[PDB]
Amino acid sequence: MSREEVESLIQEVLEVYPEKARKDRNKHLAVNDPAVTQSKKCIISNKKSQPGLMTIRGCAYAGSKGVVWGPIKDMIHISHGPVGCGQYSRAGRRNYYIGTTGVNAFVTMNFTSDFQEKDIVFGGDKKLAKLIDEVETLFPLNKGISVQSECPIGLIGDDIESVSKVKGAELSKTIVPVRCEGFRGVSQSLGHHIANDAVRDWVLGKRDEDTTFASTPYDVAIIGDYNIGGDAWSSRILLEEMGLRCVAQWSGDGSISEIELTPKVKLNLVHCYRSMNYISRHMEEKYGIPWMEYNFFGPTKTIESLRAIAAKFDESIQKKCEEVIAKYKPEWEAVVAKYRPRLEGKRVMLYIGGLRPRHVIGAYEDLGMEVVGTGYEFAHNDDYDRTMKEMGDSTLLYDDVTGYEFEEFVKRIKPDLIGSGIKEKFIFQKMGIPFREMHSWDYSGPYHGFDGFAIFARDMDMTLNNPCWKKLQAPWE
Amino acid sequence: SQQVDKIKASYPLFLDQDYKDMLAKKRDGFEEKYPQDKIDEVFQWTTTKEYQELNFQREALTVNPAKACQPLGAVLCALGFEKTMPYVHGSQGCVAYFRSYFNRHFREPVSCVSDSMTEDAAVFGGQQNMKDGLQNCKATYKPDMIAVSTTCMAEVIGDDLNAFINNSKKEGFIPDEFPVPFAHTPSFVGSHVTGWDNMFEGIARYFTLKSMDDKVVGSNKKINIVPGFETYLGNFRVIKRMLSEMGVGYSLLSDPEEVLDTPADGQFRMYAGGTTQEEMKDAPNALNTVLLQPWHLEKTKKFVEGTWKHEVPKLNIPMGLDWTDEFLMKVSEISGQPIPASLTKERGRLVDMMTDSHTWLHGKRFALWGDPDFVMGLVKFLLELGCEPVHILCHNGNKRWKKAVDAILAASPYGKNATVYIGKDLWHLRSLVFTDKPDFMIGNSYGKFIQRDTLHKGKEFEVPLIRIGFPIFDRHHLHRSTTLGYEGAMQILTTLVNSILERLDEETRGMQATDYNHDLVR
Amino acid sequence: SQQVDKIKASYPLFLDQDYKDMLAKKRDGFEEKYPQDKIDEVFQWTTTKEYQELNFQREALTVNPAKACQPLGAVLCALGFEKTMPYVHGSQGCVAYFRSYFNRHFREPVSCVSDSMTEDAAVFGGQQNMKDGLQNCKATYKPDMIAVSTTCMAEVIGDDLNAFINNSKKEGFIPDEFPVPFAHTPSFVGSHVTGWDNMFEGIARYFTLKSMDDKVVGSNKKINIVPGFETYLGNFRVIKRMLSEMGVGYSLLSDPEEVLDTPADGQFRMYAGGTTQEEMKDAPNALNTVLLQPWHLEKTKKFVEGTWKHEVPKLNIPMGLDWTDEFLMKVSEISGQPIPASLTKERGRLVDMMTDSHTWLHGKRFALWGDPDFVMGLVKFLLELGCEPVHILCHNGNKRWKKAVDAILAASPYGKNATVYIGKDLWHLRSLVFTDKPDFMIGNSYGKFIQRDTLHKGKEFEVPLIRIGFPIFDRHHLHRSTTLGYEGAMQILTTLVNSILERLDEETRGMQATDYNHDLVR
Amino acid sequence: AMRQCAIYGKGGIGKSTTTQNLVAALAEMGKKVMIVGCDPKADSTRLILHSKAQNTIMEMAAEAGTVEDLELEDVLKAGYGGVKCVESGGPEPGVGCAGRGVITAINFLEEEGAYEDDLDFVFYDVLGDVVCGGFAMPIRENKAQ
Ligand code: CFM
Ligand code: CLF
Ligand code: SF4
Ligand SMILES: [Ca+2]
Ligand SMILES: [Ca+2]
Repeated sequence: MSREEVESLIQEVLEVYPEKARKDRNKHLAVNDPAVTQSKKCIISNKKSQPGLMTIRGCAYAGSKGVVWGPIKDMIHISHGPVGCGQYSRAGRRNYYIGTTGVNAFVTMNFTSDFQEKDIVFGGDKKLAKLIDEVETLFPLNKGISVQSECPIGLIGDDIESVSKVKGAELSKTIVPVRCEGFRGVSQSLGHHIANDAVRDWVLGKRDEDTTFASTPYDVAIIGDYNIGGDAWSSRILLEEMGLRCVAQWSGDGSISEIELTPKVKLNLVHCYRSMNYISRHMEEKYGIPWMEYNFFGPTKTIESLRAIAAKFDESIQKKCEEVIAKYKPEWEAVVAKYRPRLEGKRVMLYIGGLRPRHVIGAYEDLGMEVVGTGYEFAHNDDYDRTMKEMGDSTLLYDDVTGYEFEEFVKRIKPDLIGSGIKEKFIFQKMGIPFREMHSWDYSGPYHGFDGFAIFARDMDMTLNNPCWKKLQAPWE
Repeated sequence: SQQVDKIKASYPLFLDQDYKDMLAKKRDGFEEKYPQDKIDEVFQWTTTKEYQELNFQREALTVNPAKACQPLGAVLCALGFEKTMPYVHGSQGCVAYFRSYFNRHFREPVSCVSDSMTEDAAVFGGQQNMKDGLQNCKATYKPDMIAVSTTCMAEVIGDDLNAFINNSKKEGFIPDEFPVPFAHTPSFVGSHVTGWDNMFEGIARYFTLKSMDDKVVGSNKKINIVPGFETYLGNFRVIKRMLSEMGVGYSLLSDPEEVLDTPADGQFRMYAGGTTQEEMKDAPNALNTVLLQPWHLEKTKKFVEGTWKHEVPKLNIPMGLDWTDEFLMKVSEISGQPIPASLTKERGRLVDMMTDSHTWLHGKRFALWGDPDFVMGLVKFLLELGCEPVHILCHNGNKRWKKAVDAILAASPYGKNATVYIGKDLWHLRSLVFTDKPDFMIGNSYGKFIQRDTLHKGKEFEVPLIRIGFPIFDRHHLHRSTTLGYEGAMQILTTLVNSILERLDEETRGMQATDYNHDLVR
Repeated sequence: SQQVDKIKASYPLFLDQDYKDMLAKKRDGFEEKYPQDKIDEVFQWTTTKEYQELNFQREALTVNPAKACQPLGAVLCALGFEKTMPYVHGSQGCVAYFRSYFNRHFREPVSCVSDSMTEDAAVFGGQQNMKDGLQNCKATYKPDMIAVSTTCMAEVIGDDLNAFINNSKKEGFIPDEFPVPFAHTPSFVGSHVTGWDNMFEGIARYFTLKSMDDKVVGSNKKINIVPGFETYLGNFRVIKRMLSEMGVGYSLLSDPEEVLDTPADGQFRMYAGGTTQEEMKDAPNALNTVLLQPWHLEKTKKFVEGTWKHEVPKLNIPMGLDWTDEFLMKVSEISGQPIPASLTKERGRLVDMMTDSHTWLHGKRFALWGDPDFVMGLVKFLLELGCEPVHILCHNGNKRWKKAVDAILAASPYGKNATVYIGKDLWHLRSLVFTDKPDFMIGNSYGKFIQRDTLHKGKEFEVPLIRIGFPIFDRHHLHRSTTLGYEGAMQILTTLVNSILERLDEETRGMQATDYNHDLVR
Repeated sequence: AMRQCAIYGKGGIGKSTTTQNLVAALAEMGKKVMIVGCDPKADSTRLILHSKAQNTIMEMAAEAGTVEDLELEDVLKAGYGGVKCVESGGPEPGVGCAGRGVITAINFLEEEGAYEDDLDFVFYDVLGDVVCGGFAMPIRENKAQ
């Protein structure tokens, strides 16, 4: 597909929209140019969504409770507000963890204040207090409590910060109030931030004067990995086999304690830049700790990262870094040998949140796959910068794409495989185009690391070359 | 590591020694986790009667609810109408979960939109998000009708759906005769089922309120059928089938049975079949209106009896031998069509089955939960089978209901040890199954955990979960099942007896130990 | 002991300490059993590759067959005819097992008689047992027709069914026009499916041989359908349903779908519906005759093509997406009726499902077994799903068949590790599942054991059995299932994927160990 | 209708040749025949197929697994006069009864019914040197009349 051709498409598509919308949308669609280094010159992002267009975006809450906090295993997260939000997100994100559920770990659990006609009327600041006591009594081993506020809290002046301070002090227990009310911001992003800040203000600096923790010149912390299907663990193992010592994981199978010792580290390894760069930049000021972003999607990008990381230490590390790559070379290569053929030349289209849309490209190319179009559901301009460099030439880029939009593009471009969310998975399948949840690994994974890729491949395969696809068209049609 | 020949995924990958020794360090090293022996202590504690008492005293805390908010049902309901696009006036994040939720349960595309209201509207409402919204939607997905619901926000800051809609028409954002029914659906009131009630009602009005003059009860010789919040396709169908087999003219109000099962032929349909608008407009002319799931259609029965002037019967959700009879009968009475040999037989067979395998079901303690009608129908049926529904929980139920159920329980020897609970959640149920242990749980996937827990305490304590309800995510295509009518009875009866036998096999498969009761013929 | 309040049956009664210490004495004291450690030795041995080799070399010994004798099929077949009484000319003991067998599978009353031949007839046949027999039967259960089959004895001493029957008419024991078709069915030849073939053929003749003059192919605009030996009610139905939905005129030859599901209304029916005699008599006038399960209807295809002069098509048992298409098509071609949107959709849906859950089914090794058509259709379908039917066993199959299957396997990437075996029994399969382990077995209840064994070796070795076939006794009402057509595909697809997921849950339910992959959404 | 004959006799005396020519002449007359080599030497078909040495069952079987692992397609060949011929296979030096390799070759042919086929004749070229139970096979199983 030519450049002058793609441009035309976008236009032919926007012809449906009404004036006002047709304009804002035109700004969120572009034809990649690997040359440009400033996104602002072709694609605008992180702006309010147009009403009625069926976006795939979400809200602060999700970006907060479901994205950052919910993952911590030892604390208890309270979905403060009506029952709604709390229920849908329950165990909806496969951010794995190790622990005895209900006793000292609570992730696949739903804690909510369940607001009622009266809690909205007279505020439920009261209930929230009582609640905590009941909490503290029935799940003693909890090492902390959070309060992810849903849409109604901020709208009725309730004041959680107080209750927290009070009850927290009163019980010698940590309690984090989070103003993640859905109406704030326009995506899951503002939630991240709001969340990050919260993390800092009420938890981060809790062990600054405390120096009993024995450190080492090889301590690090993985920031930005949510152990989706075990991603973290697959990444973790490499870093350690590399000799390093990761003190924490944010927030994949992470614990409050692991978070607290984060300042006692030498290097911050950030995966999801968009989700936690906020706490990193901070950690750099209030702790002088350096932070670099890596990527473990596909042998190539992985190897490249492993070294670029070892390069921040001594020989002992950089030697091991090679010992590792060595060990796994036979494996990842053997994989490419089996699947690379079965995929070579197949074009793919993606649309995810704020990192994967680009991070996974490498892995795909490593399998002769061609990403003809990717885009973000809520990424910021700085994300598209890092992006345009990975995406090929004359490719298609879309921000906060609309249901209609995404659907039409696919129809013209006719990708060989679409990787996106669940609110899509089923649409394109009826059109007969293989699909893979790039969000939840389609209940598979992990995809990060070496032992990961193996699967990533195997999967892309099974789904793309599955016979079922050759049967859509009826014989008598 | 990985053997390109036999790749291992998340599981059992992490069972590999290295991963084992990997996580072990991470634990001891930075997790500062409570000594196992404590975790084992605390756990054991929660499985006690003492913990229960403390648990049931909860007032402000709710752990693992068993209900969703109103909009979720308003959406579903709206989906039952030809080219109708569910529109939720409020924050966009909500619609996200809605589609996302249903998709996992139906494994089908759920079409629904939002006028993405934000912070900048928490002061001056969204009289604009509505204007632009309705226009954008109508011109993009070109629906024939747009039903409007609301989210938490929308109601708290209080927006007048009616007004806003009337202005979006006045100011010319959407034609003035373009159907745009509406209903307020506060999250903080009742459960999702309530949404449906409202929504439906909201549509009923929009097509029959301002025009009851030329309407005359019985003029069409049809019976209106309102399914309520139903998530099992097979139901909508069996209803239609039974009636059509009876020669009865019917008008199913709110039929999503088509858009929830669009076929995979190469093209995506965002709409499919469903209750036509004309069907709604005419409804008033129907001989009468039957409510399949009454216990959560009061706001509709009111309107129906009040406006349309229909004599809605006092019928229970048609589940199990008994009630379904009553349903067929009342239907006859109204329509004037005799119960066809066909059904007389289906019934007979349902009975055959019952006798064919009571021996196994007899005296089997169950703990169950779900929605009002569903739950009570399940209870009723278990009694018709000779089981003891010991823990009938129902988070979204009310007192009036609890009574009706107790009445049903009291009318059967098999209801002596039955207890009904409302307002309680799955964390409560968790205890009821430890202290006063049943043999199985009949409920949704959220119950998969309760099982895990019962096992952690021990094999002899594990309580197998029998998925029947909503939502269901850890199994596929069960949404094609059927619970209503005799067809339904049969399915459930089988899903049961077999679940039982299924487990008895597992308990007697032990070689030279218990495999002596591993009979071939059962 | 027993607590009148909570009575324990066989199990777990004998787990009580006293019963434990009770049996313990009995063992040590008088059983002279091999020291455990040996039993453990020998066992382990059988689970080896070495044992397999030795096992497959069996010639004279057969352990745990997977077929029944001919008469069993002649009976079933005969049951598909209006007021027809299956009559087995031979030792009475046989009929005992026959009814007794089917009852366990259908949980319905199987009506069948025997002219109780004894020792005193092993010399002068039973020309009398026939005379009195036919008379007694006819006057007692007053059937409209009596189909005669034979048992092992009858054939060995060799009796001429035809003659004996002709004399029973001549000597006046039963009217001369009373329908009494017959077929020889030697236990020692082929399996039970062969009986059906024979029997059916034997009836076909009795009503069309001596009168092919006024018959003219295509004169009735109908298609005859011969179901063969079918034990899943749901099938007979789906066929009728699909055709009737297609506007095709049909004549199902041998329809026991009614007497195998008589309703429980207070009165016992020994007969119910079934192929009328006139239907058979007229069959010749049918446009053509389709064989649902060809692989075991050769003796009928011959007669059909040979006498009736029909051009029987080369169709495979309609199972799975592909073949069922071909079936519908060929049916169209013949009838001249287009494939209705209805089915075009049912199909599309079947496909939706497939795409909806291939991920889970893909690359799943199965070991299966049963009858020719059934097995091959199962194989075909598993391939359309992306599974690897590794151990296709079929005791009653032949070489010609094995080839056709291998042809089917060779035409698919998913058939690389596939191996077909004929003549082998369940004890062979037992080894195949230990050495080259699959993920599930798809077969009848006889396989419940193989599972036990796979477990005795270890949890990681256990292979879950998925009941689909015949006979089935450890579960209830599965005989109401459906395997043919799209309806069928769906059922199986579900029974599968879910059996899979069902097990994955079990493997990740361990608290703080493997419960991390105990996802809610799958 | 199909006669089952077997030619027995000492080795190294043109037996195999006479036999084959016999079949050949038997072919001209119009009789459809089939030869089954039971001579450990394995050379009872060369003269009909022109081949230097046909593939014995025992060979191709050990290049497939057990027995019914292969198909008559590459075991049974049609040479002059449409004659069908298969060579059993020499017993494994030291281990294996020649007779054994025979039965397995017959029973195989029986299974894929290489017999039921208008055959008027079938000659089992059998070495009758040390007339043991092994070489007696075709007679014991009663396949040779
Ligand atoms: S859509 Fe990651 S910026 Fe966030 S839930 Fe997923 S594309 Fe998220 S990787 Fe993350 S683990 Fe995610 S996949 Fe950054 S945390 S808001 Mo939807
Ligand atoms: S933006 Fe919550 S679902 Fe909504 S109508 Fe809600 S209770 Fe019901 Fe939406 S998800 Fe919740 S209210 Fe939201 S914080 Fe974000
Ligand atoms: S029977 Fe003859 S050929 Fe066979 S093993 Fe004995 S001696 Fe050797
Ligand atoms: Ca679907
Ligand atoms: Ca019965």
